[PDB]
Amino acid sequence: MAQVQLQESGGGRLSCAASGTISASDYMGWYRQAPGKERELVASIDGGGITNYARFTISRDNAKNTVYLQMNTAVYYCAVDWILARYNFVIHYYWGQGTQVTVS
Amino acid sequence: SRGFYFNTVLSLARSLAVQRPASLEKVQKLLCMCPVDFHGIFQLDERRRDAVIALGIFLIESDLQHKDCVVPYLLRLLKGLPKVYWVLPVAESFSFCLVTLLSDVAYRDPSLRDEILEVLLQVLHVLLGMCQADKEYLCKYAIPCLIGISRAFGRYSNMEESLLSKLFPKIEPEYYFSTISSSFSYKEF
Amino acid sequence: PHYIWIDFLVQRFEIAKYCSSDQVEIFSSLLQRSMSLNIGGAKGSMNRHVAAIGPRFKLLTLGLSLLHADVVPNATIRNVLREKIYSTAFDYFSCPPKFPTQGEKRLREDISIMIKFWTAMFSDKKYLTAS
Amino acid sequence: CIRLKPDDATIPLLAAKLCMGSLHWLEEAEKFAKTVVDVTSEFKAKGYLALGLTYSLQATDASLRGMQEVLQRKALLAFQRAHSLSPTDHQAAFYLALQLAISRQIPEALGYVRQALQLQGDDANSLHLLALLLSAQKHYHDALNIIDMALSEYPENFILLFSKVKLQSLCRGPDEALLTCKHMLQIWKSCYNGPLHPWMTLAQIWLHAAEVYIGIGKPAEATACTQEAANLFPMSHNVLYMRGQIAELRGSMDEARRWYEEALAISPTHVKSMQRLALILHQLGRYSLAEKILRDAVQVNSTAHEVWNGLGEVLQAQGNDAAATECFLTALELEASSPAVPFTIIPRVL
Repeated sequence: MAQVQLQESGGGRLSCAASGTISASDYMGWYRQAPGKERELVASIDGGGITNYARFTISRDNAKNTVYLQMNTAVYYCAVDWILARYNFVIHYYWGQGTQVTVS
Repeated sequence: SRGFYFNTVLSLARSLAVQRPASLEKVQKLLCMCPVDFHGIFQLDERRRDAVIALGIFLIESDLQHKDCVVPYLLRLLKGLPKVYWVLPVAESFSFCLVTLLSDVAYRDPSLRDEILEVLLQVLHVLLGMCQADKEYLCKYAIPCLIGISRAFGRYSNMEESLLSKLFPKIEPEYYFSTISSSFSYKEF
Repeated sequence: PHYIWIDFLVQRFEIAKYCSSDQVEIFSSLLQRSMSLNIGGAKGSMNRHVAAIGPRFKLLTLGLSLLHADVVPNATIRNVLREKIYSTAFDYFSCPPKFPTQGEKRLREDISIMIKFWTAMFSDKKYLTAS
Repeated sequence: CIRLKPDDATIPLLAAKLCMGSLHWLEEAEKFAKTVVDVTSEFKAKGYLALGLTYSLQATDASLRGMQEVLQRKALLAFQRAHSLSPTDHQAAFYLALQLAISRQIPEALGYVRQALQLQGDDANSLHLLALLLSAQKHYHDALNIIDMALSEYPENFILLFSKVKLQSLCRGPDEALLTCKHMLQIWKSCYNGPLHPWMTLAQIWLHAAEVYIGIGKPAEATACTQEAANLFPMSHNVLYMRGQIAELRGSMDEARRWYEEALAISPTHVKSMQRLALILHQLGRYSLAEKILRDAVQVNSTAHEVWNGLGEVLQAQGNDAAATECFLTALELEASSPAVPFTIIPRVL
């Protein structure tokens, strides 16, 4: 019954939080979408700790099912994705709305 | 040709509304069917809009029973409207239906008028801050919402059946969803 | 009791042949759901003992009488019903012959029922219009 | 040979496999499975798997309510015991997921089939089951992509093509379904130039074309297609049902009842025909036969939301408002877990 919703905050330490329970096997990823550019997979992480990048440090809290990002102009998207990729497949199970970040 | 889920939920709401008093567990189930708030941000789809419309028509028929539990959630719905994200547009029609439901329920019970009007003022004043002030979203959604909410300001019907009940029969309504600024047409609030 | 229940059903069918038009459907469904075309080793939905030939042929006669009453308008229900009737009639003769075990009574009426069923079978020349 | 030397387990396993095959016997398979399980560790796991498959097949061909649930529980217990005894075989996990999906318990079956895919992901049946399960969760694009990849891997199958046609008709539009149907006809023509399988496949193709035509409002084309299809099998129940449906769509509400009665007279276990007949009879005015028909339908099967909705609607006019409300609630809660096609289409063969 419980729908899984994803809230993102920090645009303008990014935070992405879900009110439901997500299995550690599922991947969680950060995507970027800029005006005039296509969708691009920026970062990904599993429950095992291995993180894939294409600078930023990420942390996953299983107790509250939250993700924090520490950094040093586009819409960032938090997605729950499945790999199942013996031959390089990928599916976006949950896709968020993203938040706009502007850099001067 | 509404479909099956919409038709069956409308039939269920009609069947339950005539049962007075209505058992509270069923109302809790219906509220569970309706969406919930999470950090002041809302997402909506076809099924949720159908569910809220069915809840509204059932509330209209239900003789305003259990108002105190359901209506504050409608206050939260209307006040949180500007920051709702989405998957003639569909936004203005939903806003029109919600404002029509609000006008109907306000006419039904005078005791809720002022506060309703008050929150109206609130959201209305918020609208001003949007007009004179992010840009693609505003032009895509907010202005149609402003048109829809202005299209059905306070028009009501001093008749046995509600205007929204006439909008959705139990088998003209399609004419409203194809026009530009069409509307309808003793208490003197 | 199955020897009396069929008699009650026959009486009710005779009463309701003219007046009603929906009980005929009930009787047709009841007769259709009690028979099967699986003539073979040990699957016929009815016992094959000698002491159980009365009700079997009585029900067969009732089915034939229903068919002859000219109530079903459709031309395909009769075909299936007749096929099932023939199958369940043939099914009885797939066992080695034996002899009855009941007394002198309860035997005369069995012969009467068999003779009546044979007479009904002989008068079934209503063909050439099954289309 | 079993009588001669009761030492090995391969012989009774082969006997059970033959019994469970096209010969379609069940008791002998049960006896062989029990004999196997009576006597390393792999053989008893295979015996448990065979016993569970036999129980599932027996449950499929039941006639009443309770024994169906009893046999489903027995099959689930056998499957979980077999999985516990050996965790390194994908077939057992796949069959466990398939059996669990019958009880509408979606998340657990999804997890089990995910584990089975993890063990091995090249199984066509596994991908088909994954797409079918995603269909029940109302995610049409993902299932469409899964079926597309499966078609890419196996460009000459048939069942996957039917699933793709149904999903396209439900999601994209009629033109894609027409293109897929004509491509399927071309493939069938190329593959061939005895067995009844090609004839049944052609009949199913024509029936699907008739159905995709009847969904747009062109009764003439559907009538022509079904008349052409009926040349092969003039006494099938499907053609009678389709003729009844096109007569219903035409507007004349007398011959449709006759067609539905004729179709029901051939296959008493059909579900759609009796529901349509009850719906037609409801608006006529009679409220005596419809309730009996709906009760018989709910006795035969209790996994269709349409029959519950019809029963509630017809009972609303009788007086029992609470019963109608609970029937509506049951139908609504059952509709939430309704797949595009029944799960039984996937074959269950050792």
